[PDB]
Amino acid sequence: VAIKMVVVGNGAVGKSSMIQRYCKGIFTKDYKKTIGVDFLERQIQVNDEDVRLMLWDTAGQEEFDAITKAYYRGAQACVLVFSTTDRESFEAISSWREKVVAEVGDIPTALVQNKIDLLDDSCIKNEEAEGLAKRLKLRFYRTSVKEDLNVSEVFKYLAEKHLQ
Ligand SMILES: Nc1nc2c(ncn2[C@@H]2O[C@H](COP(=O)(O)OP(=O)(O)O)[C@@H](O)[C@H]2O)c(=O)[nH]1
Ligand SMILES: [Mg+2]
Repeated sequence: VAIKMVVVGNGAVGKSSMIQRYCKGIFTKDYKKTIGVDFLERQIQVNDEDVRLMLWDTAGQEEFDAITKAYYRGAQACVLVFSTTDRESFEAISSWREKVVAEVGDIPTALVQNKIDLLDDSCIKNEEAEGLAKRLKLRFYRTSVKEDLNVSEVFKYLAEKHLQ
């Protein structure tokens, strides 16, 4: 069981960091993270199935309005990411959802609030984040890529939803 997954959202929310954390077990201090290939990979056991997850990176092209059709094509699951400290990233989420739906239709999707380790400087109230999850009817995670909190859980959930 091989699965292509996309991770989308505004720039600097921590998308590349999330993929690096899940597939390599690392977190670096750089202001911007880079992946040198189309996707990183992790092989896991899910309900007696050997599953191979392939997580595709946007290559920073969201800041230049230039994400290609090839990025989205074939996707079987999706992570929508916004940042705790970035008001604009939260407001953009429903539009990112439409971009994916337009390309591949309905696929298992999770909503993610990253950088929860910086909660004292939060630009989004809990009720606001929950209100969005309810409206889009999506599983919602409070995540810290930095502290490795609720990263692995997201991809496991999505893998299980693909199989059932
Ligand atoms: N404090 C904190 N910083 C993070 C977290 N995740 C990513 N970052 C940082 O946010 C910046 C942007 O990360 P990046 O992966 O390049 O975001 P992307 O543009 O969405 O791919 C980098 O400096 C990361 O180290 C987190 O959970 N907490
Ligand atoms: Mg990136």
